[PDB]
Amino acid sequence: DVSFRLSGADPSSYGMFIKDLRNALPHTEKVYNIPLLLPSVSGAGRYLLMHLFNYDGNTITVAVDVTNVYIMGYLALTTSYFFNEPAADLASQYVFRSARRKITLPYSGNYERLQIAAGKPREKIPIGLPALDTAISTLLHYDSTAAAGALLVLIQTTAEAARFKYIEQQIQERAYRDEVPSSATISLENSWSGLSKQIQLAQGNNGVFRTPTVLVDSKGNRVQITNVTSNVVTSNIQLLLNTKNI
Ligand SMILES: CC(=O)N[C@@H]1[C@@H](O)[C@H](O[C@@H]2O[C@H](CO)[C@@H](O)[C@H](O)[C@@H]2O)[C@@H](CO)O[C@H]1O
Ligand SMILES: *[C@@H]1O[C@H](CO)[C@@H](O)[C@H](O)[C@H]1NC(C)=O
Repeated sequence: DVSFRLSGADPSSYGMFIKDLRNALPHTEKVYNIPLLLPSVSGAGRYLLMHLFNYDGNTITVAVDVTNVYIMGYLALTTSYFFNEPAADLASQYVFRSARRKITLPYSGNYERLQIAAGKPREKIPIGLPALDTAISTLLHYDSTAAAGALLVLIQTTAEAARFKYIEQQIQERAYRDEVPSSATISLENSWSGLSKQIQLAQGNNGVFRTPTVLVDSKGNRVQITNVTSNVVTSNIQLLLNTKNI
């Protein structure tokens, strides 16, 4: 399992959590020095449990699929909650079985569905460590509209930061003040599967992407990624989604 406490948290302790979360995901191979997530993991071993604690010390446990870093559901007190999707229903056969009750959320876990439920796109929802404290608090008692926004914060400040060094740094900059994600952050989230695929196809193709990935950069300018020498590949992406799952 991995853990993070918002009480006393700083950029340093958040960076330790994100390192722990990365190191908890199994791999047997690296591709261009980046860990390649497993094609599949059978049984309960396919779920990592993240124990998150709000500033007041209350906690939820989040279940993460180790092959794709997708959050499946979470436990809050004696109630489990799962996204309305087959992967999550399958996860509910393995995790938080001891919960008194299981609620299926009224939406799947994809960004588009969550944004619909929350009533706003990611671009307008501030993220940061204070926003993560709020999200944990919100998830502690069921409210499916408030939970959608909370989950958009939770996904970005955990899974997306594990996947991209730049996003981890963006959250560290928001340790004590929330701010909506940069356009580059949104860009990277949206391109993770694409990037992971192109880096894996570059093996067999002399480090060259079969198809170029379009991204927005730090200064807000729109760049094209064509090969593994790009900073996105050498210094940013930390985990690769297996092409078997793409
Ligand atoms: C990173 C994380 O924990 N969660 C989200 C994913 O939920 C989401 O994936 C989508 O949701 C499900 C698979 O979980 C599926 O119904 C969709 O087709 C889609 O793949 C993803 C993109 O919205 O964002 C991740 O970060
Ligand atoms: C690889 O990407 C770099 C930019 O990071 C670019 O300058 C170079 O021309 C590209 N080469 C190929 C073969 O794509």
